[PDB]
Amino acid sequence: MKLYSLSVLYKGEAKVVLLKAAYDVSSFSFFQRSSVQEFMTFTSQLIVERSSKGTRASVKEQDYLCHVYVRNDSLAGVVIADNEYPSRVAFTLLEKVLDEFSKQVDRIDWPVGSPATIHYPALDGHLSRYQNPREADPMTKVQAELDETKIILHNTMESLLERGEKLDDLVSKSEVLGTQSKAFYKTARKQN
Amino acid sequence: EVAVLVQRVVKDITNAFRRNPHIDEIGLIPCPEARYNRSPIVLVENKLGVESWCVKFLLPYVHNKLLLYRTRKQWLNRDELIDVTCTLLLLNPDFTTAWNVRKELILSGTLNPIKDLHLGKLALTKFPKSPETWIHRRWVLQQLIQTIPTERAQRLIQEEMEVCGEAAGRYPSNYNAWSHRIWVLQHLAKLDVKILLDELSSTKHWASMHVSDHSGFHYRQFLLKSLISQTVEPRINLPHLLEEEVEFSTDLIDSYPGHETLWCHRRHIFYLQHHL
Amino acid sequence: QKDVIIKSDAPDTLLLEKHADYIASYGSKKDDYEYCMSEYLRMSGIYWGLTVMDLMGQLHRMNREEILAFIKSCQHECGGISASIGHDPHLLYTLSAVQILTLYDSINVIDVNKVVEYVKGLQKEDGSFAGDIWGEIDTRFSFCAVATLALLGKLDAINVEKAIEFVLSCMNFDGGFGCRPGSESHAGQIYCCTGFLAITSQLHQVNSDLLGWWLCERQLPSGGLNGRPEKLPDVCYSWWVLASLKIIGRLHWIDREKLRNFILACQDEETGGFADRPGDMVDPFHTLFGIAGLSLLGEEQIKPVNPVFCMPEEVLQRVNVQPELVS
Ligand SMILES: CC(C)=CCC/C(C)=C/CC/C(C)=C/CC/C(C)=C/COP(=O)(O)OP(=O)(O)O
Repeated sequence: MKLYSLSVLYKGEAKVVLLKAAYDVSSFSFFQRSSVQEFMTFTSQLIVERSSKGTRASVKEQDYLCHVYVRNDSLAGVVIADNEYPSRVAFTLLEKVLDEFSKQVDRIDWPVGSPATIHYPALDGHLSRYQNPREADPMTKVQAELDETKIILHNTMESLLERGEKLDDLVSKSEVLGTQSKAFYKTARKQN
Repeated sequence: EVAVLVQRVVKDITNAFRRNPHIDEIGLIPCPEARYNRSPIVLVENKLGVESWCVKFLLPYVHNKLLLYRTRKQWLNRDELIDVTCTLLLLNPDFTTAWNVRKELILSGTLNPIKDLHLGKLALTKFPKSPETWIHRRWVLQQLIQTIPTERAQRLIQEEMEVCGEAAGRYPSNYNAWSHRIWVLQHLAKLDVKILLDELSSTKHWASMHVSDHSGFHYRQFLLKSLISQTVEPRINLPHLLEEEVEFSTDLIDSYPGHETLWCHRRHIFYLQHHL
Repeated sequence: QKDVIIKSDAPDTLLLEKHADYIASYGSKKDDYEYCMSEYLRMSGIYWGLTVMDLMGQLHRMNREEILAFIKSCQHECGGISASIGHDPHLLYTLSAVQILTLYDSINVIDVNKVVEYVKGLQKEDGSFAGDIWGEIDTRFSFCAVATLALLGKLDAINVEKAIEFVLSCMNFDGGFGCRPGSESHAGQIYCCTGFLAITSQLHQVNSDLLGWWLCERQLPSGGLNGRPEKLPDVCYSWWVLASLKIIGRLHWIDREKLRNFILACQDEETGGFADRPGDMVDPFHTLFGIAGLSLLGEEQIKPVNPVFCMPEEVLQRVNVQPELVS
């Protein structure tokens, strides 16, 4: 029962932009937390890049589970957790954030906004709050009409890629991952 | 020049422990290439880091050096022995022979047994699953023990509970971690009725945050099975704790469905109730 | 339910020739780092490599003489054999050494009588066995002891009746076994104990229905097996569980086809060998238990394997060591 990432994004026609994020990498090895956090930012963006508007999805990896919600408007939200964390509480968390986010930030500050420009400090507070679902607010106005059982599940994040698309070329060419993080993934290319 | 560059590292690691006895964990630092006049042993706060470029040179040096000692091919000082076995086990805690040398050092009065409990702890922060580290640790504890156990024992038992718990958190369903924790309660605590109840309480919150951890929940079962045996007013609540457990389990299965661990747990609690 | 999802492009056929090439070319590229990292179990490493090659009928591709010399150098004055030259002796690698020598029919390369003395001296008053002279008690060592002595025809040397008493005292209420009395049930530990009771002719002490039920619960929807509740599927566990099932006579309860497809999905179409899960790193360890697992399932391209000793039935027939299993 752990939450790792909680980032709010935007899906423009040209690119997908990060607006505000929050991380919890205290469970990882100390000299890996920097690299790990970068991957969670890279994934959160990549999932939105492959997901369409007005749809929910949950890409699965071994011992990790990323949940994405893209509204009818191009405002998105990605939360990363483990296998134990229930998907319903994950999406419930995503909705209450994107509602408070549209309340504080204008709709034109979204397609060109940046984490240093966007103003929302309550992301790190919610990430630590919803760490235990038994200590989460029971919003029955939300989850009563969230599910449609049409939330696309993915066995890996390769299911979002094209037929000839290689994830190896996406990592090494990414501009969100550092040089030490790409080389850290190269030691992960040896199947760890 | 690798005979001097590497022999300097075992000093840098040794020095790090003397200027900082409160080191929390160790770890590997991504470094494809060395930098000018900088030791690969970098520590920030309590954390102790080792750059990866030196590992491929550091390990086989210390490895072969210990083998030359065991085969009487090259003599080492007892101070050199402690230094090489330390750096060797921080890189590979499964090297049984290296641990055995430290057993001999301890048994000869040369090495302080506390240093091995500390060395083992740091090894479990990078290798929480390592079988040999737990195996050796049991021998060290067995040497520290030559009715309620003494204060000295209870001081050590509480320490073992914490390192087992931290190792249980780094690797999901860590059998060797929980198996050792059980061993401690058997031999060190001698199944003390007070310690058993306290462990039943402190692990409630942890167990609810790790519902897919059969080893953690078996630990619960062990506590309950041992409490029944020890009872052969505080002992009165025997069916009370059992129904507290089945309520706690149900309260999780309802909250988090699809976990056969929780089901296997409750299924075993039913066995304990019916066989009183 | 944590599990894997087998892909369509995943291997669905046995690549026997590429597996033999992997084991043969293993260690060919000199790497001082990886050698030292795994040298603490090198003897077992050889055993995994040789056994999986003999099962595929390719044992002759292995340097026989170089290994036999290695083993002779690993025996100590106490009789015990270590994992590698210089390392301390242990019961684990004593068994591995004997297993290798039995494969090569070169049991007299080492001092057999001293091996027996070393094993006998590890037994305690309660019938338990220690790994070495430092007194680590485990059911693995109970199995390793009798498995070693059975290959030497010296099972009588120890207190057999007392050894059975200790192992049976490790049996939990779920039917399984642990490392010590009061341990969580573990498929690997069950294999050791069921292997023990098979050798000591005490399988009647085992509830085949109860234990066989526990073991079959390890099978996941993907087809693969794990070692205990809510664990990821694993190729090695597809041996510990299958062998245990075969010993207690409940192998027919398993899902052959789905499990076979999982094991084959753990192959590497390029390099060869098996990984613990599809798309992971391969090693001789999982390569053996993958092949040995398929063999128990009835793969005809692979020699029949003995569920107790994890060795070809052909080899154990030669030394007249074939414990009765539950029919
Ligand atoms: C002749 C053969 C095949 C073996 C010789 C006898 C031995 C050494 C058997 C070892 C099998 C065994 C008892 C494995 C269990 C050891 C153990 C407790 C591993 C740790 O358990 P987990 O924490 O579940 O880790 P994994 O999930 O990775 O297995």
